[PDB]
Amino acid sequence: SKLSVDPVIPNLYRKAREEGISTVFDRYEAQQPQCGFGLTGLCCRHCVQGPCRIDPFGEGPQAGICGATAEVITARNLLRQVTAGAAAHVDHAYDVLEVLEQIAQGTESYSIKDQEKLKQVAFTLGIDTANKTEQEIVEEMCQIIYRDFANSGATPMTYLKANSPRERLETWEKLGVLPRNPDREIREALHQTTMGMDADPVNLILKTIRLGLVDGFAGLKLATDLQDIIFGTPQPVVTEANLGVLKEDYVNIIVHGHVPLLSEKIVEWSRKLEDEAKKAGAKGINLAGICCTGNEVLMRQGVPLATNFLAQELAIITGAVDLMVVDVQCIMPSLAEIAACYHTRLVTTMPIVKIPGAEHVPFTTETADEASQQIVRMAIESYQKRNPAKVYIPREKAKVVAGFSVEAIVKALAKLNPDDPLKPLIDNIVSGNILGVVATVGCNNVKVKHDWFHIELVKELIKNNVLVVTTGCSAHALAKAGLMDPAAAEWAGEGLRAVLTAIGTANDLGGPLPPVLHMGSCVDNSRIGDLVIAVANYLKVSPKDLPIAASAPEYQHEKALSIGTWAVAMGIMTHLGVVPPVVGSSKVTRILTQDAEALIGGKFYVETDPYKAAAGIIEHIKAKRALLNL
Amino acid sequence: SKLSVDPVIPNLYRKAREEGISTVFDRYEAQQPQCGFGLTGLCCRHCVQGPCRIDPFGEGPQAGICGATAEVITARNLLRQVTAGAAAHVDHAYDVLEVLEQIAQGTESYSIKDQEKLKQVAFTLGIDTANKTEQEIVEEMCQIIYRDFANSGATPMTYLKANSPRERLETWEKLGVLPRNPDREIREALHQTTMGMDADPVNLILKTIRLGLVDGFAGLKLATDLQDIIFGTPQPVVTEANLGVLKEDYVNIIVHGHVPLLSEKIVEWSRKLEDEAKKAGAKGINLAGICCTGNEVLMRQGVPLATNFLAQELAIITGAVDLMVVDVQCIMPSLAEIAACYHTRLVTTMPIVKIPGAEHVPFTTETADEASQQIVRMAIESYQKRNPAKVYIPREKAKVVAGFSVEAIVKALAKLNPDDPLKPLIDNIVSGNILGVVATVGCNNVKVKHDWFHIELVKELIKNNVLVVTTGCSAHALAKAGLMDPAAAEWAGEGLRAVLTAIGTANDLGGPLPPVLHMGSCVDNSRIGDLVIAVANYLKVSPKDLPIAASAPEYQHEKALSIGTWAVAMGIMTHLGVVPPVVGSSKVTRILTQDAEALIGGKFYVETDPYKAAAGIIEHIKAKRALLNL
Ligand code: SF4
Ligand code: SF4
Ligand code: SF4
Repeated sequence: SKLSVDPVIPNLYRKAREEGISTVFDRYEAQQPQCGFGLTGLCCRHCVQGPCRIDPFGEGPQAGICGATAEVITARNLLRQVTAGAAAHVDHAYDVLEVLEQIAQGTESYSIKDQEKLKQVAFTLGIDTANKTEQEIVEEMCQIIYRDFANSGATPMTYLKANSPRERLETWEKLGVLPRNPDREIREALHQTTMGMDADPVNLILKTIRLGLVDGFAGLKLATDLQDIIFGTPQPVVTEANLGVLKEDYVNIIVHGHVPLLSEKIVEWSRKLEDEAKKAGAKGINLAGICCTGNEVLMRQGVPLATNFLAQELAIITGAVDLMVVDVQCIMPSLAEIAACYHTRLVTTMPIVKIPGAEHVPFTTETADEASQQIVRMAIESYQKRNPAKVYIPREKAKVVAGFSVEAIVKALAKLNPDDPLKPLIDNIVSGNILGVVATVGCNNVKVKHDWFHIELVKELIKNNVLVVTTGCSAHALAKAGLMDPAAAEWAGEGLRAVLTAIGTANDLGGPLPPVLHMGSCVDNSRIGDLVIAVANYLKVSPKDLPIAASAPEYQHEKALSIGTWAVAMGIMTHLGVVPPVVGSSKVTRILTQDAEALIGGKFYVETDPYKAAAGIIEHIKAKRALLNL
Repeated sequence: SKLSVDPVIPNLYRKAREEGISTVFDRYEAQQPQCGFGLTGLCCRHCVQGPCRIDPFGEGPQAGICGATAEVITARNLLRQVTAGAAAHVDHAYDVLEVLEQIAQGTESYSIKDQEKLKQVAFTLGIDTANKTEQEIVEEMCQIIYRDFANSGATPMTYLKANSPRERLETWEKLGVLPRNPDREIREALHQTTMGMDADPVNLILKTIRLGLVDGFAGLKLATDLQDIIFGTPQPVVTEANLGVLKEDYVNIIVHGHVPLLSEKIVEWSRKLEDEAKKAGAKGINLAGICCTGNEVLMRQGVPLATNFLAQELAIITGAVDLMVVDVQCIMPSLAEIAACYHTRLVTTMPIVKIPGAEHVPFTTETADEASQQIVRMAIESYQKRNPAKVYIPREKAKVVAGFSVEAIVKALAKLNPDDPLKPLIDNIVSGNILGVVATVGCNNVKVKHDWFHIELVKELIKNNVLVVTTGCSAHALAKAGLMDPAAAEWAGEGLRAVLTAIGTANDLGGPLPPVLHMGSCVDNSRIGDLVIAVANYLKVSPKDLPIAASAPEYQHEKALSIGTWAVAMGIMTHLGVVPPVVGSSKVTRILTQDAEALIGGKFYVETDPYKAAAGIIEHIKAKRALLNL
């Protein structure tokens, strides 16, 4: 029970140990104690003269072989890892961009499922949609976006300019952190982190901010916009979470990864090939999602969430996973060893991600339907070899109400006020019924008790009338904890509980809205950004003035560093539950946590205790409230 | 003595030690012993769950926290670092591309100084040279190149396809390693190295090969082409090397870095402002070059080479360096603390490379002349403040003949055979007078006795009648040792000495050709590639079959890893004199040293001893000679 607060973990972990299967919790214990030079950021291997390390306490070397000090080594490493997290989101968004162009060229595998989103995004990009066919609007949209990936001049990329408020554009301009072309910025910054380059810690951090902007607008914002257009804007849905949503009677297919280009097709063809599953001796095809692609088909298709990042291995330990299909990012390579001990088939689909011991099924837009059919047909084959003596499906599962895109939030608020939908939300923030709103994002990290920080932070926040929106694996944690159940409004403060109830009864939902609003996947952090921009514009202020905060309680991936930097660049104080590899430098840590506030509005807040973090986040919100004369 | 074979280092080191200035040799001593996990490549920090380390002897954990094994950790790290080195050369070649585009738009800072190179490259790119103007050709050339940085399709790079033999194009197509877009391949590969991505070591190395092809054709080849066009193809020159080229009576300005867009303008405006130095009480303005940018002004302006990478700090220790101007790459940040102890002014010029303590003069195309005029004037100001009591200029220097571009080599060969200029070189290879030709490239590395590996490897090679071409800091080492002196032919084998004499007097040089051919900077390693391609086509054969080999005796930068991967991609066995962070995994090391030969023809060869490496590189050529039956 010391591993996690998720109730299903101990039994599934003990079941894995009895079978001699290595889990993420065992490999961490085997690494402790971890290297102190790497944890603090005082180790450098950016050239083959290294490794070089720096003694923070003044006895060993105070510079690398090239002469890099702690302020250089730490800041240079932060820029390279933020650049890498940005490259992940950009390459993700770029993948969806290819399908949008393939829709413009007339493909039958995908289509424009949300023309309302198309007209709205096209209007944001400056496209005049009058007298234009849908195919001409998609054609012109792809041309504008590709020009960002081809821009060779000093012009800021269009997808940033069209989606950012004016005050942010002026602040980023006077700091010189505006990105011009996402691919070019990734190449320039990666060049800037090679040996014998930038030795200015401020100039490096100023470039780290620019790649956070690349990540937020060429990665998060672009992906969410195009994914809503192609697959539909999420609207409120009811379903369940945690590994109890697996069914022994059904064929169990788990989708894992990030890009819904694969998981939407698996959901489509799981429904159409369900007769073949019954002919094999099963009630149907049960679908569950792990990580962000699980959040995608949760927000659009109501597919229940299996589990988050740290417990992806234990999903197969249930013995009921017949197939797990996978694309990119956050896929533990250990799943091949774990699926080898079972009938479970692990399937990889992307050319840049292969796992020895996993069947590779090439998935392209041309072959999306036939590759999807083969994958679930492999799962129907795999269901019949299942060993019932090795299945253990936990009883724990929680009710979740998700699908809260900005479009869905406005529609729910329009029941109270049709002309000014944000006004009921803003008036209650002003009155004090809602102290502030906090975005809890990020992954799981074995250094933190699994889901423990996510849940403990949010419970302390909603108790103080602090609305919580969430994405990614932080959303999985709050989902399995029952905090997206409408019944959880009892755990929120009376001011917040009244507002949640008022919105719920005005939508004829019977009960109140849950205290935690699920706003989608990691890329759907752009929705959160779009929301606080809309709130700030309503109040005639900047997001740096809003009584808000962001938090990554258990982050692990380089994508979280980029997102955190993006939120900092957006003017939002960003809390970090895990110690970043930067604390070895006094200057860099002071810049990222104090100097950044006067520079750009936001700052990082490092706090490993959930209760200390919650108290600090609430004090930051009250400070913003006091400056707003509330 | 123990530190270096460069004769000027010990006295300059003791002079720095006397003054209390820590050098690169000092900081390397303070790091010993270095972490065994990083040295072997068995340490990962690609996520904030780390650092994860694996025992090289295989005792403790053998998988990372995410489950990544030693094969995944080393190969994933190798791809990220090769991708990092590819972004350095691509960003270099991209800066020269912007200048070429400005010439098409009518700038007065630069122009086409070698119209014949321009017309030869235009023909290679498919441009019909005749009956169109120079501005037309430049504009047509720029659009073809920017298309490569904008290609969203599966079509290979135009710059790779136009400069590759058909066998390499066919071999790379089967391996799926053809690059499409240099900027996109960096983003996609950097994405492929984040956590939870590719777990296939072979698939990761196949992408490393692709990023080597990005580095060679979108970085090395593109830079060398457009720099010859803008500044002139190098032709044979006579000059000097080593730190004896600093003169106490002159204003000594050292250019340091890699991009000749700055050093060419400094050379231009150091001559035009010569009178202001004489008015300041000086004999004139003496220019010397450190690292690759010194090689650039060496090949085109005859500027002497001051020193290479490891001894860049000791140049300021001579007390005569009045100003050191710097752009990008391989710049030790310790230079600011060392210049702070002198009148020397360190000057940074590029926005991605600033160094606290060094003055910053922003260098752009439209302000190239103005910024250059300002910079040498700063040196004239600093000269008048030079302390003569702390000046110690070594007397050692060497006679250097360089400028051996592919164009310069063939016309020196055209004197011996005007109709078929390459015939004398080919016939002496098939006869045995030249056993083969070997390229020595790369930087310095404090892990190796300074220049000891470079010189020792070349002495035995030319002794065995192996012609040697070199670039980068390997060229600096051989230049200071007098191996580019015509007298050094005496050290070459008796069979190889004859062809050197038959080329010198045939060009009315009198002195025999040096056994070492300086072919330029590290981007000028494409010249070596252009020569190998020409030689292989003359023999109707693939470069993997030529009696050739490459060597990085003392590499350190990630740019050398990229170039080494490009050489291996060119079918050339690449020797490595420094242990790469890869040996911790036997499977990955065996793929790079053995399995790669069957796939692509080339392979890496790790050998820390110069005599065993020489014997091994020599033992590799006769085997290739036997396969040709010579
Ligand atoms: S860049 Fe400097 S600190 Fe980093 S590994 Fe190389 S020598 Fe060491
Ligand atoms: S972080 Fe650095 S010092 Fe620590 S194990 Fe890794 S290579 Fe060694
Ligand atoms: S990627 Fe895997 S091996 Fe690397 S630090 Fe993260 S958990 Fe460890």
